[PDB]
Amino acid sequence: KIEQPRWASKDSAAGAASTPDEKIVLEFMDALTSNDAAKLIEYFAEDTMYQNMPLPPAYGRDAVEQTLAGLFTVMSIDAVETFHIGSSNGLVYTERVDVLRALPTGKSYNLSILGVFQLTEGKITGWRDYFDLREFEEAVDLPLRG
Amino acid sequence: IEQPRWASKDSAAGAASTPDEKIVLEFMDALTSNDAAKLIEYFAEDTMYQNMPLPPAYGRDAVEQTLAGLFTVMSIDAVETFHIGSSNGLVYTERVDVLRALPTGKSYNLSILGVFQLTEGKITGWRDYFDLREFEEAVDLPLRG
Ligand SMILES: CCCCCCC(N)=O
Ligand SMILES: CCCCCCC(N)=O
Repeated sequence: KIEQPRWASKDSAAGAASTPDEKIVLEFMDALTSNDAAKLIEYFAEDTMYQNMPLPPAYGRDAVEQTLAGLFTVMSIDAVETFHIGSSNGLVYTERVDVLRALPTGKSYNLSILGVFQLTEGKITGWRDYFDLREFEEAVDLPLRG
Repeated sequence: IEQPRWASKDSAAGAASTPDEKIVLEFMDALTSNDAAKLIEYFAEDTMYQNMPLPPAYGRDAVEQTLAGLFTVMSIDAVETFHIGSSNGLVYTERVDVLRALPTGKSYNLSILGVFQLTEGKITGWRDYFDLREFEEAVDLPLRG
């Protein structure tokens, strides 16, 4: 289902959480498959932001929650695999694939993502995922800018 | 390039704190050369490069040929790295690159998160993640061919 890329690191520590903040980010990655905005919002600070970089940002925990609730109305996150995780200066970075299934069409796509997370006292204060939107949209037959 | 609300204003934010980070920031400075021959010197023979919306290039020659093609169609006019970090042999850069499409004269500020793998100071992998369509629409050139 998710295959291992040729460029995957051979350093085990590169694929494992190596700090307390990295551990929380991997727990959050595991939780994504719940498709549950109310569960996921508990990982967030009140003063926070979320952006899927092809689309506009959400600022503040309520906007974040409302975005996730909309997302999970249209798609399921069926699987997440994080190949690489690392961190510096209060930012955690994840190189991953998320398997996304469009609820209106039944079609799925393996989306390659590089994301960044800012944690303050173990809660998410920023989350930005970078990826290409058009290939995903074309694969699952749903225009994801509206 | 103006500063995002979310970008750190810390004096150290996008500054290198390791040898590998230092090499990556030198590489970022070198991108505005638009010079594939200059850039390829940063790479190991066993390497790869991918702009993630498009297919990867494997091996140093393929990487060089990709860069030479890239610089035939666009200029990287500026690069600003907001955040840099690293662990376990990988370096990450959150940046904006200002790209100008030579056929049309139009520019776009492209938001990118990239990852670099280094072995003995040379690049064994470079992957940049971003949205291609928004860029294509802004500069009037179909970037998948
Ligand atoms: C708006 C579509 C983007 C959803 C990607 C969600 C994810 N992180 O897998
Ligand atoms: C296919 C277009 C991608 C070019 C991005 C180059 C860069 N890193 O600024």
